[PDB]
Amino acid sequence: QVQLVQSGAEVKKPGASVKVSCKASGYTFTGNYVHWVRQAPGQGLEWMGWINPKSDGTNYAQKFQGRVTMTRDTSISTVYMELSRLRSDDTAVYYCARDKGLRYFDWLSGGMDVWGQGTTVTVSSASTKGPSVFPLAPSSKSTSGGTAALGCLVKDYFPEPVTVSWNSGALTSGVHTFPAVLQSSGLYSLSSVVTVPSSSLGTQTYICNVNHKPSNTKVDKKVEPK
Amino acid sequence: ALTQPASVSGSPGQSITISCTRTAAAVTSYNYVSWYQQHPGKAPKLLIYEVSNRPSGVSNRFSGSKSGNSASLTISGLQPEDEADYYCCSSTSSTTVVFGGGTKVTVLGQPKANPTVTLFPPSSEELQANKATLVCLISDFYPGAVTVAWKADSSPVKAGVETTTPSKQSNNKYAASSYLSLTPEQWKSHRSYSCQVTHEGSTVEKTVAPT
Repeated sequence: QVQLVQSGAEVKKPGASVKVSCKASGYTFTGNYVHWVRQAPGQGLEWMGWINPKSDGTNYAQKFQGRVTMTRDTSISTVYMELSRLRSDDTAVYYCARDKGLRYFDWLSGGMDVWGQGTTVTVSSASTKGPSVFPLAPSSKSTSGGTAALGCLVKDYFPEPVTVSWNSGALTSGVHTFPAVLQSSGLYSLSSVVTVPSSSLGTQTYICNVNHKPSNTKVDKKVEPK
Repeated sequence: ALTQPASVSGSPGQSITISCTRTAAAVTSYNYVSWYQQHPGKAPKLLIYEVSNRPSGVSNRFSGSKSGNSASLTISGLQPEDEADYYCCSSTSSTTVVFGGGTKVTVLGQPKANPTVTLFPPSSEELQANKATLVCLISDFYPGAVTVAWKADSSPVKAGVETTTPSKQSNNKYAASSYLSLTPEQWKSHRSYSCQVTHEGSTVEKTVAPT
């Protein structure tokens, strides 16, 4: 299975540079062009450029010429995009995406078949702050129709994103992680709630696994009735 | 620069078309067109390549065409899961790529859905940290607009409130959250607090209490 796996999210100060990596697996690296495509919050896709790992050739969008480079390390099947002199409006999710190749020419097509998971880059002078995590216990007040709602509050972090899994990813049914609020303080908070059978509460444990990669911090919290 | 309409809509079972057009204040030889579908919170998915071809596993309800300086995607038999953003993309003779601005597809006719409201009081651990947050989670509503009002006992409280925009859920309904910040003293000094959600002229209100 062809896959692209990117490096983690981070905040960078205005004027700094960011270098995002994209590791390819499941195919021979040199057989396909790889593009970088970014998406600012709530906006559309924007092509940045491509690299051909076989030849080391590249092309870049006019907007970024002189400020971006793309490179590759074949020994570790990895491509990189480095964007310098960062602007606030460089804040975006950066994707790498493989070109499927034209059917009838050994050449790029702009048809991008396999996408990395994205890297959220926030350009801000504000410093990284990891979240505090608190349990949101089930109760008769969060119970209705045979199900109970329980969750985790992920409080006062910066920048986005945070991920939340439940029971190390084994539990996905009835999980709803809500988009974060950007508070007046400039910090984010979010909540993740899992809705489960009320009859399960006496025999099933529930643990939320919170990851804030920008601060390289993960917190697991048990959520039990109080 | 490739222009797409911001929004296109149709009723279930109908066909709709999304355009992708060169602005003509330019001059660039566009060649191979591809189309992408992007659902909220997910990476784009290739639906069409080389103008008209579908990757394996892509529904035959999607078809692609091109004429001169415009290309189009037609979605037939419109289904609820087709609500998403769609992007065209074209390579050029210069080996650059250009995306269109994106189009959001709406499936008309979806019925009103009342919000589910879940209100959590402050956790023991947060109170031990000398803070208190009430968490009001609002889900499964349609159409996607609510307003939120908080009460201490029966009195409105406007300070310390942070409320999100509505967000599109994977089931095509909408979600939002609202947070009320209190001191432990405030939380304990009242008989209860309430989160009142107004949706399409009707309210759902939940109450929690320290006692």
